[PDB]
Amino acid sequence: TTTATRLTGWGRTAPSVANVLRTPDAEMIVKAVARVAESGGGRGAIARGLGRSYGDNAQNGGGLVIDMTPLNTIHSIDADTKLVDIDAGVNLDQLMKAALPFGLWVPVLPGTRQVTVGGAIACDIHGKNHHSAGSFGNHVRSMDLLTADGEIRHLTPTGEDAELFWATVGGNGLTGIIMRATIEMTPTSTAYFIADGDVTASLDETIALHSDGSEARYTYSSAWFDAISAPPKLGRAAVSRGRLATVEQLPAKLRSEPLKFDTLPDVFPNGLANKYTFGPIGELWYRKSGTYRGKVQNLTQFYHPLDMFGEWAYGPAGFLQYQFVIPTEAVDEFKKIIGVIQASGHYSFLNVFKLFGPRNQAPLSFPIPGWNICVDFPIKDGLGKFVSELDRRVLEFGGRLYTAKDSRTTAETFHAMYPRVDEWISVRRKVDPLRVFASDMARRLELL
Ligand SMILES: Cc1cc2nc3c(=O)[nH]c(=O)nc-3n(C[C@H](O)[C@H](O)[C@H](O)COP(=O)(O)OP(=O)(O)OC[C@H]3O[C@@H](n4cnc5c(N)ncnc54)[C@H](O)[C@@H]3O)c2cc1C
Ligand SMILES: O=C(O)c1nc2ccc(C(F)(F)F)cc2nc1NCc1ccc(C(F)(F)F)cc1
Ligand SMILES: C[C@H](CO)OC[C@@H](C)OC[C@@H](C)O
Repeated sequence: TTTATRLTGWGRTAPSVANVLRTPDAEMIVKAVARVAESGGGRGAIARGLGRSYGDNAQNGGGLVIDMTPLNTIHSIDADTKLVDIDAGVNLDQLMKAALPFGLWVPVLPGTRQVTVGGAIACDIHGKNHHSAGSFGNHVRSMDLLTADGEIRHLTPTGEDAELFWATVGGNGLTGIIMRATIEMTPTSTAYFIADGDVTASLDETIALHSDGSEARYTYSSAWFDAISAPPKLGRAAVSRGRLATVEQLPAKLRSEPLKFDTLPDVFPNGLANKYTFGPIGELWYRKSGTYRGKVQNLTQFYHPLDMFGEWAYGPAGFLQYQFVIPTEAVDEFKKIIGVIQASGHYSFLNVFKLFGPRNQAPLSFPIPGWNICVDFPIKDGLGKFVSELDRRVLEFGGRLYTAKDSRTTAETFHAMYPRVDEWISVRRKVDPLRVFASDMARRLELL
């Protein structure tokens, strides 16, 4: 069914009207692309997954949007080769659940499991294990791409079509529609983590902990940090680090089903704050609560600690998500940018801190080794012009923004942040001379 629909990214801003094709028939999808290609110039087409990108990369005002979520077959899982063969519309939660009984683990998980394989590839997503596992694109062994000429090209990371493979990774759907892919999974003997927790008192402590060599001992690592408090409390963090557990590390209670996968506003409607919360006893409690060694945790506990806070309303509309990475060596610059945020009069509570490891060969891939930050600002007067200033500082400090989080940076800024963009554009124009694939983001960021 083709239907005119008003679409936004997860941020609920920059809405646009598109014809949304929603069909489980792959032949039908090929036809829609064949059609647009024969128009000989229109507003093009773009794939859309579960719409978890905050910005405008999965919409196409006055053009076609192809919803890929019906194409959601897991074709095979093989424990011996560790390979999964899945439709692009398969989501990571579905995949995780299907693969666990084989002793296989999704090699890269984002902070939400409601993302499609196509969206994971097109945004080259990263997770808590980036420093040890790279991003999603690193684990794709092949994918089938529906190109503008209406052909399906079988792409591999090292084969004859390697250039197009690596332009599609992180390509935000602008090389064509990923129909199907083979992913190499991580072997695992349990669905649990062994975790170590640390709590730092300041930005300086947070940085030292990430720079002291301890990161090499954990496959998974991420932190919450304070973005509101004045120094020295600015940049103090709760750090969660771990690795997948082996069967013997589990307590007997859980050894029987090692691979099995199994809130607070309902218990405490008054809130969590008491008379002690912000004084010295509170500080002591938080420090001890966030400090531990060898704690066995399931996925929700280790990986989705946002889940227990239920209704606590800070992620829908009226918030601007901002994510950037600063190269590792630029520690002084990084610290400066954190100070700029604190003094801005814009207050973010939901803050992510993570040290990225080595980048991959995708020219538009977001992650580079360095200090990754997410912040979430309430929309209020002055914010648009302030984040523009942030863009300037991110750029001048060698860093970049993430397309999966952006709806408002300029083409000029984006291009300077991605010095391989011309290289990428040359590939896209080779594979899509007629701009059959197009999106609001493509036009805004001049990637069309
Ligand atoms: C709560 C939350 C937490 C998050 N945490 C993280 C995180 O930790 N790390 C991280 O990297 N990201 C994170 N994200 C961002 C998210 O992982 C990406 O935006 C991801 O691309 C969303 O997948 P999707 O299927 O919803 O794709 P959509 O947002 O629907 O589309 C995103 C892009 O993928 C393209 N696309 C989708 N399907 C296909 C296809 N079949 N072929 C070609 N192109 C396609 C679209 O054209 C678009 O350019 C988070 C998002 C949310 C809401
Ligand atoms: O909501 C999001 O967009 C989000 N983005 C993330 C980007 C990177 C990473 C990284 F890999 F680095 F750990 C994690 C991300 N997590 C996201 N959301 C889940 C989430 C956000 C904030 C918090 C915290 F504030 F710390 F409690 C806890 C969980
Ligand atoms: C951001 C990252 C989740 O991938 O870490 C959150 C952990 C440290 O929880 C922090 C608590 C206090 O909110």
